[PDB]
Parts: sequence; C-alpha cells; structure tokens
Amino acid sequence: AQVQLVESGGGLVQAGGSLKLSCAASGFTFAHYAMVWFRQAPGKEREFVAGISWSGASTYYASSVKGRFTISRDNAKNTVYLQMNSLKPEDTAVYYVAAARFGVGVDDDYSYWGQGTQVTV
Amino acid sequence: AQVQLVESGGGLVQAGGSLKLSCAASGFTFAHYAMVWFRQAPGKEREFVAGISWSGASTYYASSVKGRFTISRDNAKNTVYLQMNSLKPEDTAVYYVAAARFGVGVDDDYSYWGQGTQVTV
Amino acid sequence: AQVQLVESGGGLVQAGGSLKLSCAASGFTFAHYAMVWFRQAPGKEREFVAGISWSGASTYYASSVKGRFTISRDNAKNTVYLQMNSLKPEDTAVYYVAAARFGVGVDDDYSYWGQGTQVTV
Amino acid sequence: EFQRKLYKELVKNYNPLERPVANDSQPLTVYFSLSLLQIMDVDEKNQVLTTNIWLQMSWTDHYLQWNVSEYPGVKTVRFPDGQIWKPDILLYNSADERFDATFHTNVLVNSSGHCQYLPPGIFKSSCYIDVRWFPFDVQHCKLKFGSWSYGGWSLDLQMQEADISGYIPNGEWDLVGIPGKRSERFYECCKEPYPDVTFTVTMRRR
Amino acid sequence: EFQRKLYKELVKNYNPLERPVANDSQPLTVYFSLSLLQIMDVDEKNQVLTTNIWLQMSWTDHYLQWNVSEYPGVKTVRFPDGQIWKPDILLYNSADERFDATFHTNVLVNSSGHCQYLPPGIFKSSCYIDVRWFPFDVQHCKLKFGSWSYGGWSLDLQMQEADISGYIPNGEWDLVGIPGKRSERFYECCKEPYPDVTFTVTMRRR
Amino acid sequence: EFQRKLYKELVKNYNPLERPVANDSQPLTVYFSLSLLQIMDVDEKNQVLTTNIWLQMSWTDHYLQWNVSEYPGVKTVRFPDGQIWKPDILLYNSADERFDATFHTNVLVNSSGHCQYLPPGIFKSSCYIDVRWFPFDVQHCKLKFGSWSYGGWSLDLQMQEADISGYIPNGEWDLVGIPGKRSERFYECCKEPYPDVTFTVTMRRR
Amino acid sequence: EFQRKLYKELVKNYNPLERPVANDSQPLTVYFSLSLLQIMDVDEKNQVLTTNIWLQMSWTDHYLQWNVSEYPGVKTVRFPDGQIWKPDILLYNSADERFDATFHTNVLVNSSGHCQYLPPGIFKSSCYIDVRWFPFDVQHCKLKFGSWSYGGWSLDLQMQEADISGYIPNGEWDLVGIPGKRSERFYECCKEPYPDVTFTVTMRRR
Amino acid sequence: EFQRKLYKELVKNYNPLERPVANDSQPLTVYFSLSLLQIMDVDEKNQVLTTNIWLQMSWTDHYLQWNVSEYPGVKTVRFPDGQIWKPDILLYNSADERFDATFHTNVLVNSSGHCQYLPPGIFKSSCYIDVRWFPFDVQHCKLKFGSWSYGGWSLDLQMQEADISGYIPNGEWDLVGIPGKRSERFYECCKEPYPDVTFTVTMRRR
Ligand SMILES: *[C@@H]1O[C@H](CO)[C@@H](O)[C@H](O)[C@H]1NC(C)=O
Ligand SMILES: *[C@@H]1O[C@H](CO)[C@@H](O)[C@H](O)[C@H]1NC(C)=O
Ligand SMILES: *[C@@H]1O[C@H](CO)[C@@H](O)[C@H](O)[C@H]1NC(C)=O
Ligand SMILES: *[C@@H]1O[C@H](CO)[C@@H](O)[C@H](O)[C@H]1NC(C)=O
Ligand SMILES: *[C@@H]1O[C@H](CO)[C@@H](O)[C@H](O)[C@H]1NC(C)=O
Ligand SMILES: *[C@@H]1O[C@H](CO)[C@@H](O)[C@H](O)[C@H]1NC(C)=O
Ligand SMILES: *[C@@H]1O[C@H](CO)[C@@H](O)[C@H](O)[C@H]1NC(C)=O
Ligand SMILES: *[C@@H]1O[C@H](CO)[C@@H](O)[C@H](O)[C@H]1NC(C)=O
Ligand SMILES: *[C@@H]1O[C@H](CO)[C@@H](O)[C@H](O)[C@H]1NC(C)=O
Ligand SMILES: *[C@@H]1O[C@H](CO)[C@@H](O)[C@H](O)[C@H]1NC(C)=O
Repeated sequence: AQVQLVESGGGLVQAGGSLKLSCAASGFTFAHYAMVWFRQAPGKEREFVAGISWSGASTYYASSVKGRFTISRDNAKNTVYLQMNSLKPEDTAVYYVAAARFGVGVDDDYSYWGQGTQVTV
Repeated sequence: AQVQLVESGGGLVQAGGSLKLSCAASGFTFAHYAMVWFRQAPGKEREFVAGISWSGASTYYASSVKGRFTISRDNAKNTVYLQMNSLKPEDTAVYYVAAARFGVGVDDDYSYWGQGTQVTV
Repeated sequence: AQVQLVESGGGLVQAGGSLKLSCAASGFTFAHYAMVWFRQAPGKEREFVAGISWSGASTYYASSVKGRFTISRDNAKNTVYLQMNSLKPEDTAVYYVAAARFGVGVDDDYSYWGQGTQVTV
Repeated sequence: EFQRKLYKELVKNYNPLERPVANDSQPLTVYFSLSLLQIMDVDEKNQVLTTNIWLQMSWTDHYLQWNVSEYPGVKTVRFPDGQIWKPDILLYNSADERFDATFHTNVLVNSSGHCQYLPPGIFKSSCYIDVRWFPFDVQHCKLKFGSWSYGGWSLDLQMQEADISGYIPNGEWDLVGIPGKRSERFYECCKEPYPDVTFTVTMRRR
Repeated sequence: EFQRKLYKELVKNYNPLERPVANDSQPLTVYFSLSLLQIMDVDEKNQVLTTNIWLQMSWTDHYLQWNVSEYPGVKTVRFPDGQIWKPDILLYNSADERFDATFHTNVLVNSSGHCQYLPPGIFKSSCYIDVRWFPFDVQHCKLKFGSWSYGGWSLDLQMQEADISGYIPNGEWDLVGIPGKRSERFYECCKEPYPDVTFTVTMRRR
Repeated sequence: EFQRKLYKELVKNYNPLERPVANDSQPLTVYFSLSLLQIMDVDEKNQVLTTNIWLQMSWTDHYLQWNVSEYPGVKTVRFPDGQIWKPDILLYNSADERFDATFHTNVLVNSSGHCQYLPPGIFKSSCYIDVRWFPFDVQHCKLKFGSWSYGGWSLDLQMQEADISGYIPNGEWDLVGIPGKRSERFYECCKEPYPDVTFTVTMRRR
Repeated sequence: EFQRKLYKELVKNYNPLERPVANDSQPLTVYFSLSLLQIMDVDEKNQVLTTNIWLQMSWTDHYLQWNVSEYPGVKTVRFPDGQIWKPDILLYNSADERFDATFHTNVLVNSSGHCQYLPPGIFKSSCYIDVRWFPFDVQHCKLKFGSWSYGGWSLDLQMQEADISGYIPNGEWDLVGIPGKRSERFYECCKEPYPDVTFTVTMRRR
Repeated sequence: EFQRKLYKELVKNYNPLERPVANDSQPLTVYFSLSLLQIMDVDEKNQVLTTNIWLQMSWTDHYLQWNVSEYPGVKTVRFPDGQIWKPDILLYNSADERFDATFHTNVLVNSSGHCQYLPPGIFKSSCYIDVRWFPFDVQHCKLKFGSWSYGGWSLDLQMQEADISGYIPNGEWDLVGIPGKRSERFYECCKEPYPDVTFTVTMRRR
C-alpha cells in the first residue's frame, strides 16, 4: 500500500523567467484516476488552479489564468507536469494535488490528497 | 463519562529524537474499534498522521511520515503505541487520538474523542 | 433586486447609554416576514441576539441578554426598533438583521440578509 | 427566472403536517362537494355498490400569499402530493380492500391564496339492496364522508350542493335525487361536535 | 406560530426504532380493543372467512410531552407513518394474499402523551369449519391478535371489551356473542412469557 | 468523459414541478398522437372496453440546451420518471380501478431540442354501447384525452392523426377507422379555454 | 438514554450491502427451517399448489456487538427492512405473479448474538400433478429453496427439520411426512458447491 | 473490512444514468439469452399465452474495476436495483396489465467488470391462434425483445442460444424448439439501425 503523492519544484525565482514542477504516484492506478491542482494561501483557503481528465484531453483552467500555465501527464512515468510561464508577483502560495476517480476537472469528490510545495516569486 | 482517554509521554527534544507515545481507554470493548492519531497546530486544520484498523494489519501512514513514524496496538494490554524516530523540528503541535467503529483508518465518522499531549521541537 | 435592507444607529458609547437602533426594508411584504438580530465580532463567527415572530407576540432573546434590550416593530411604517439599555463593553460587533418567512424567531432558514452597523464601545 | 424564484421561496418553512391559519384557536372552513359521473354496478343482495365520483375540496391558506406586481405572469401554482397539506376526509362505510379510491392529484393555488382538490374515484360502498316488495321499490343508499382524525373547533366541514351532469342514463336504474345532510356524531362527554356529511342516492328500478 | 414551533421542536431526537419509557427495564402497557362492523361471507370448501373490523390501540408515550400553559392553542398533534413509533400487533392466522390489511392512518397525541391508533380493516382469516353435520350448530371462529416480535417484560398487552354499536344485520347468519380472552405461552427455556388475545365469533345460522 | 459532465451540469436547478418556457405569458405547444395496436375486448353490457394503446407526446424545453460541437459523441440524453417535467395529460372516461394504467417511461432529449414520452398501456374505457337498431349496428365509442391541472393559455394541446399499423386482426369485430377531433369546449367563467382531444373508434360487427 | 445512545451508535459504518465476517475468505453459516401451517388447494391441471408457511432463517452477525455490563436493560434490539442485512433465500420454481409473497418483517438481535428473520406467507408453487396412474396415488411435490446470488465459499446454508404443529387437518388431503434434503449443483468452470434445499410434501388423498 | 472499503470507495462518482464506455462513439455490446421453464396456459380466443421465463443479460463495464492483489478475499461485488446501470430491455408485444413482470434482482460484478442481470418472470404475451385450415396444426408464437429508449450505434444487441432445460413435460402441448434471430427495423430518418431479437416458439398438440 503506502499511497502517497510527493511534490517538488521549490520555485522561489523572481518574476518572468519560468517554473516547472512535477508530481508522482505510489499505490493507485494512474490510468483510472484524475488529478487536479489546488492553491492554498495564508489568507485564502482553496482555488481550482487547473485540471485534466482520465481520458487524456480535457484540459480545464480557471478564469484567473487562461494562457500562462499548461499541464501535461504521462502514464508510463506515473507523473503529471505543470508549467508556469510569465511569473507574476500576485500568485504566491502553496500548491498541492487532489486525486479523484473518473472525473472532468469541475467540482468533484476526492479520496487522496497530496503534499504541499511552497512557491513564492 | 467513563469513555475518556489519557496520554503517556512527552516530547521536547531539539531534533532527531526518539519517542514512544502510549494511549489507553476504558468503558467500551477494545476489540470493535479502531484508533487514529491526529495533530492540531496553533492555527491550522486537523491532519491525519497514523492509523490502524481493528483487524490488526492495515497500517496507514501519512505521506510525510512514511519511513519515520510507526504505530502498533496491544489488545490484551488495552493500549496503543506510537513510536517516533528521526523527528523533524517542524512537528510542534498537540497530538490526540480519535476512535471509531469498524473501519480502516481512512476518512470516517469518529465517535469518541480524547485529549492531546503537547510536543515542542 | 429591490430587496434593500438598510440600517442606521452608529454609536460609540460606554456603559449606561440608551440606543434606538433602527432598521428598514422594502420590496417584500413586511407583514409576512419575521426578523431576528444577529451579532458578528472578529473573535467569533455569528451569534443570536433577539427575534420576533410575524405577529408580534412571544419575542425571543438569549441567555446573556435576558434583561436589558427590547425589540419592537410596527407594520404600518416599515420600521424595526431595538431599544438597547445598560451597555457593556462586550457588545463590540456588527448588527445585521435577518428576515425569514412566517417564523418563530428561534432558529429558522433565512431568505433576506442585511448589512453591518458596527458598534464599538 | 420568476417561476424558479417563486417555487424556491414559497417552501422555506412549510412542514406539511401543519394546519394553515393565522390564529390557531380559530377553526378552519373547508367547502366540500361531490359530483357523480357514472354508475358501474349496484349488484345483488351482496350489499355492495360501485360508483364513479369526482370529489371537490376547497379551502383558504394563509401561508401561500403574494401579489402579481412583484411576479408578472404567474397566476396558478401547482403542488403534488407530499409537499402540501390536504384534509384527510374519507368514506366511513367503505368496502374496498384498499379502503381508499382516491387517485391523488396536484392541488392548484391562486395568487391571494385558495386551494382546489379534485380527485376522481371508483367507490365501492355498502348499502341494503333488499327490494322484496315486488320489483318496484325505491332504494336509498348512503355515502358517509368525514374527517378521520380532525374534529371539533378545528375543521367545520361546510357542504355545497351536488352536481347533476352527464350521468350516462342507465338501462336498469334511475336516480331520483341526491340530497346531502350534515350531522354530528357527538360522543357522551366531549363538549366539541364531530361533523360529517351523508349523501343519499335514491333509485327504484328500470 | 406556536404549532409550527412545536412541530419543529418536538422531533429533536426521536429515532423511530425506540421504545418510549423512562426506565428501560420497566415494561410498557398497551391497551387493545376492536369493533366489529359487518360480516361479508364465509366460503365453505376452503377454510376462510371475511370480517370488517376497526382496531383500537392505546399507549403512553414519554418523549412526546409538553404543557399547554406556554403553548396556547394546539391541544392535539397528528403524526403519519414513518416518524412515530407504533406497536406491531398483527393477526396470526391470516389467509389473505397479504399479511396486513390495515389502512395506515395518523397517530394522535395530547398534552403529556396518550397515543390512539385506529386502523380500519377488511380482515380475511382462516377458521375451523367442521360443523357440516348439524346445520343448526354454532360456529366458534377465532381471531388471534398479538405482537409478532415484541413480547415479555416489554409489552403487557391488556384487553378491553368488544363493541356492539352497529352491525348491519346479515341475511344468512346472526351474531350470538363476541367473547374475548387473553392467553400466554411460555418459551422453550425462559421466564419471559408471550401474550396474545383471542376473540371468538359465534353464529348459528339464518 | 463528457456524458458524466453533461448529466451533472444540466440538473443544477431544475425543480421538477416547474413549467419551462422562455416567456411566462406565452403558452406552450404540446403535440398528441396515439397509436392503437390492438383492441382486447369490447366486454359485456357494462359499457367497458379494453384496448392496447401506445400514446405519444411532444413538447419543447428551454432549460435543456447545449452545443454538440464541444461534446462529440453524446447527442441524446434520457431522464427517468421523477426528475424531468412531464405533462399531466390522461384519459377522462376512465373505468380502471387505478385510473391511470400507464407504465412510466424515460424521456428523451436531443441537442437543444424536444422531448418524447412513449407510454404503453391497456386502457379500460367506457363508452355508449346502446345500439339504436337491433344488436347488429355500428357503434362509435369515444376516448377523451386532456390535461387535468393544466388548461387554457398554458398548453394549447394539438392533435395529430392516429396510426393504422399492425392491428392484429381480431376474430369478432372489424373497425372502419380511427378519426380524432380537437375541441376547445368548456369555456367557463374563467376567460381561458379548456381544450380537449376526442378520438372515435367505430365498429359494427363481424 | 441507553436506548437512544445504543441505537445511534450502532450504525456508524454499516453499509447495508455487506457480508459480516471477521475474515473475508471464511464463509458464513445460515440455518434454514420452515413451518407449514395449512394447505390451501392443489388447484387445476396448471400444476400449481398453494400452502401457508412461516420460514425461519438464522445467522451470526459480527457487526452488532456489545455487552450488558455497561448497558443495563437493553437485551433485544430490532431493525427494519432496508437497513439490516438479510439473506436472499427464495423459492426457485415459484409460480406466483410477484415471485415473492414474503411479508417483510423486522430483524431481531440479542446482546452480542445472532439474528432471527421469521417471515410469514402463503406460497403458490408449481408441482407435477400427474398421478393419473390411479386416483389413489401418492403425489410428491417439491419446494426448492436456496440463494439467488450468493453461493459457494460464501454461504454454507444448512438445514433444520420442519415443524409438525397444528396443521389444521384438511378435508381432502392428508400428508405422510415432510422430509427435506440439501443438494449441490456443480458449475461449468468452478469448484464452488452451490447449495440448495428441497423439501418434499407427500400426500395420497382423504 | 476490505469489503466495506471497496463498497464505500467504488461509488464515488457513479451517476446512475450513465452508459459506461471508454469512448462515447463506440457502441456497447449486450448479450441476451432467455431460458423458459414451463408453459402455464394458452387461454382462449383473446390470443394470449402465459410462460415462465428467466432472462440472462451480460455486458462489460468500465467504471467498476480493481485487482484482487490489494483487496484479498472479495471477488464478486453485488449491487441492488437503482444504484447500478441496467439496460432498458423489455418485451414489445406485452399483453400483461403491468407491462413488466420482471422481479428485479441484484447485479453481480467481478474484478474486470463483467456483469450478469438474470431476472425471473411470468410473461403473458399475445399471439395469433387462428389456424382455421387445420385444427391440428403447429402454432408459431413470436416474442419480440429489444430496447425501448436506446437504439442504434449505442447498444448493439447480440443473441445467444436459448435453453432447453427441464421444461416440466406438459400435458396438452409439446414444443419442437425455440429458434431465435436478430432483426432490424431501420427508420427512414437518419441511418441509425433499430435492432431487436425475435424468438419463435413452435408447438403442436399432445
Ligand atoms: C463488559 O464490558 C466492560 C467494558 O468496560 C468490561 O469492563 C466488562 O468486564 C465486560 N463484562 C463482560 C462480562 O464481558
Ligand atoms: C405588492 O406588494 C408590494 C409589497 O408590499 C407592494 O409594495 C405593492 O404596492 C403591491 N402591489 C399592489 C398592486 O398591491
Ligand atoms: C387569537 O385568538 C385568541 C382568542 O381569544 C386571542 O386571545 C388572541 O389574541 C388571538 N391572537 C393571537 C393568539 O395572536
Ligand atoms: C428501574 O427499575 C428497577 C427495578 O428493579 C430499579 O431498581 C431501578 O432503580 C429503576 N431505574 C433505573 C434502572 O434507572
Ligand atoms: C409549563 O412548563 C414550563 C417549562 O418548564 C414551566 O415554566 C411552567 O411553569 C409550566 N406550567 C405549568 C402550569 O405546569
Ligand atoms: C413576453 O410577452 C410579453 C407580451 O408580448 C412581452 O411584453 C414580454 O417582453 C415577453 N417577454 C418576457 C415577459 O420576458
Ligand atoms: C456553441 O457555443 C459555443 C460558445 O458560444 C461555441 O464555441 C460553439 O461553436 C457553439 N456550437 C455550435 C454548434 O454553434
Ligand atoms: C484470513 O484467512 C486467510 C486465508 O489463508 C489467512 O491467511 C489469514 O491469516 C486469515 N486472517 C486474517 C487475514 O486476519
Ligand atoms: C474515440 O473515437 C473517435 C473516433 O472513433 C476518435 O477520434 C477519438 O480519438 C477516440 N477517443 C476519444 C474521443 O477519447
Ligand atoms: C495489482 O494491484 C497491486 C497493488 O499494489 C499493484 O502493485 C499491481 O500493479 C496491480 N496489477 C495491475 C496489473 O495493475
């Protein structure tokens, strides 16, 4: 067993350059679940950053950003990548992944939660 | 109310210490319930740390405490033990246990609460 | 729209002051809606103060406010009056009233909310 | 949408087990009248009669109120069974196994507040078919309607005249009249009347 | 509104699978009576007969109590099936294509608490017809009522006299009397008895 | 997956007992066309007849719209009985004990489109079997269909010709045809009308 | 109180679709016994037979346990039809329209103990009435009970002898005995011994 | 333990109105096979016959998946009626008053997802018995099964060979066999097939 979702990236770079982070899976099947990204800040509670479906092509984003982030997923590596381009100083928070069964990205239930990584431009 | 719980053990090491927390209860049969450990920080939500089912072999660890913290239960002695090794200085909080009916340790509807002990590192 | 809930009666008074807090509303029929006073302070979330039924009989208060304040309403003018007497320094908070359908003052599901009239001592 | 807003707002606190009235001491007026549209079988001396009747119940509610200026267009509000209070007025001397013949139907409500309940039914009642004085003998059969739990200073069952329409003239029996009378089944020591309505159907032969 | 407040407050914790009593070990007392209204028929070859019976169960509740001084107006409250406790008293020797012909109805409660449950019923039960030898033999048919699961130290089922008010005289049989008796049966190995009520219907012929 | 999202998204606020129309003053169009598959029996002189009929309903909805460009695959959705609005159009001269003998069916919706509700049923209707001449005469029975709670300025019920599909030739009665007629009759004190649809089944004998 | 506390606490995590057992590999044991009270009719050539039977199913549940030391009083708890698990033991060669005449009843539990699920009913079951060898021939009719979904390595359904209590001697048929036998049915690809029970009723004439 | 975890965690997002498939364009294969057990009666000129039939429906599901390594023990999960998708397959030329004689049953699933939905039932269906040329002639009665809402490019029905099991040798009619074949009734609108299966039962006097 020992189901865990570890996160990395350690992004503390200044605004403008780039950021790239990845996730990993341990116990559950990666071809039957869907992952979404949640942002949590010391003043805020939760934001639906972006999400992808189990099928492979259902990329959904938030109204806050439409052309600054992008997502990708790989099943052989058992990982998902998030790319953060054109860093701005307004978004500084801790990112963590919420896992769920067959879904789309819009409001959904969750069964497994992941680790939090601190990002501050 | 004959269903209260008590703790045994205190932790104030600087870092990288070892500890053995012990918990026990009475008033209900210690064979039809499972025990889970919970941590509360000054300002934060409640987080799940370690758990074990009533059967005996369903050990569950959080994602950040995989290879460090271990848990066990003695049915004849009516006790539950939590052994901590290679502690990090970021674990400063109050630990209290919660019981539940036949379960596994994953999210559930707990019945009996207790009181916590403070660990400062 | 057209459901404006307006209040008045700001005050900065120590103990021993008499206040005539006034609230008014429009849009809905005033003779078919009960009203209740709620308190919100930074240290807490929300608490009961006092309420009336849709007829004018059997007003309800709280344990800590059994004496002191009184509440009244007249159907022909669209006004709600709260007579506040013998102030104490603990009533530092906002006073936004709530309106529901035919009710009993005690807890009920509300339909129309109001705005704040923060009063501090 | 006005329809959705009205439907959402009208059911905030409407526990369906309550009697709607501004003052609970005051009784409630309910208008009752039936309309028989067909007769299926009077049968032999087995003491059973089958009739096809549509009921008609009306009353005034004080918890469904609004005015049209706020909500243009809407004038009728329809509620199914379960979410709206309805009087439980039944047939006392019923012989059906289910004991009830009402096909539950939606209830209509007007702006100011009124209710109309029109359930159809095939009622299998009890009578005394004992015409032994040669074939030609008038037979009077009774239908007894009334509340089963409510009674006295709570619901005063008011009566309206019956309806004489499209009776499908039969070839074996004919209707002379349909009188209806309200009576009281007061017990020994109650100090509170228990009303009921009895309808009489009269038929000799054909 | 007082009635609405009472209905909202009274159900704070009333898990319907409870036995209302202050002392759990102490038994409850339930009073039982019936009222015969008519007899329909009794076929010959098969052992079965049909009767028209209105039951009457009365008990004392403990979790449903208030005092009318604070709550003017309401004096009686009604609860449907599903939210209130009702003892399961059934007919043992039933023969219909169903084990329960009761048309459920609301339960009435007053003041400190006293529940009256009045179900109607067209009951069809199996009798012992072996009096074909003598046409003028009185037939004692049995109606056996009692609890199905509750019994002993929990429900002390009492018995009240039957009723004669109204009978719709039959054209083939005549009532002679309606005796009733409570009986007990002892389990295999236990001190808890099981009570039941047996009513004997006696008719000779006509 | 797309079907799951569509199902979860289309039922955000769809109070089932609403009337979905763009305008609250504009009425709504419903099309009605039954299809008779067989007549089971004309029965005895009780003026009852048993027939096998599949009804048909069509109407337009305003709260169920999407664009199929971004949802490849799924083009038709279906809803069970209870969550989707369905008009209360049924038979008037019903002689069945349960009144409505329809086996409820799922409702089909296409794109930003209409609904189809195909119920099958065995209808026990009553007509005027009183042949003027000797028993061998052409009898015309009438089947009435219309709304019960909805009527006038809300549902302008329209008629379409019936079907003459496989009729399963019976052995003792032959039909001539099945015409229908829409009638805006029963214009009462209320300004709005009360539309109805009456179908005629004519048969002499074999 | 004790009753409220126990009833609220017993259902914390009791998904009703479970198979209570400490170890998922070990099967569960259910005990089955029936009591035949009366025989209704042998019916016509249709090869169908009607009886009156009360079944009795018992099993040990490992999710309803406590001890009376800290809960004085409570010794028997009951659960309704829908929230407590019940085995689905049915009649294989059933001929009733509904296929199941069982009048569902509450499930009884004692302390940290097992359950009893006594259902009553009347069963219309098919047979082979082909004793035309000679009118005086002993007919053997079979009642086949068993699980419908569960079977093999999960439910080792056993058998207990039936009852010979006051079986209302019939006027046309008399029985010699009611033996029963457990049987097994092998599968195409499996070693799981799918069990079943067959009860034989033998009668010559009277 | 593991059983409860699986049962609770498997139904997180399972809107029961779904059509489980990986791709919304690919249709779904449903295997159909029936098994008749007995013939009760042929009735009279109404042209209707009664039969006892157990259906057998098999399909493959994609949202019910796991592997037993991490869930030791449990190998078959079972779901009740309502929480699991079931194809809406029934009989077209049904003559019963209820239109559905299926006694609903649980659904069995295994690790990969294959399902079985065996319902039992008593089917009263119409036929055509008008063989005037020769009173002693073999009669071919047709049973037409197929979907009611789904059709074309979404659910492609496939047929398996029927069952010739212990069909209770009758005493008046004997059958030769039960051939069956798939048919299509493709409509004019669009080019989406409308599949169905037709089973012919051929019987001659005995
Ligand atoms: C009953 O349970 C209580 C739980 O505290 C225990 O102390 C007691 O010994 C138990 N008694 C028996 C007879 O098991
Ligand atoms: C409708 O009710 C509102 C609320 O009381 C009121 O302001 C308005 O004048 C009313 N309109 C009419 C026509 O009475
Ligand atoms: C209701 O009627 C009673 C009857 O006298 C009266 O005393 C009371 O003032 C009325 N209004 C209420 C109770 O609000
Ligand atoms: C209940 O009844 C018993 C009778 O023996 C008595 O001893 C006890 O005090 C009563 N009250 C309880 C148990 O709370
Ligand atoms: C009714 O109950 C209330 C609440 O305990 C009490 O204050 C009041 O005195 C009671 N009145 C009577 C007449 O018992
Ligand atoms: C509905 O119809 C009326 C009458 O023509 C029109 O005035 C109104 O604008 C339409 N639309 C609405 C009310 O939304
Ligand atoms: C449906 O609407 C969306 C957004 O308005 C648009 O992108 C899409 O092309 C539309 N589909 C069709 C078939 O017009
Ligand atoms: C349960 O049964 C299995 C079967 O081999 C056994 O290995 C195991 O020890 C048993 N006990 C458990 C799993 O607690
Ligand atoms: C589904 O099938 C279509 C065509 O058959 C194909 O274009 C698509 O990529 C497939 N997968 C999907 C839609 O996820
Ligand atoms: C079966 O489940 C186990 C559980 O850890 C996993 O390791 C294994 O990969 C699974 N097998 C397949 C084929 O997914």
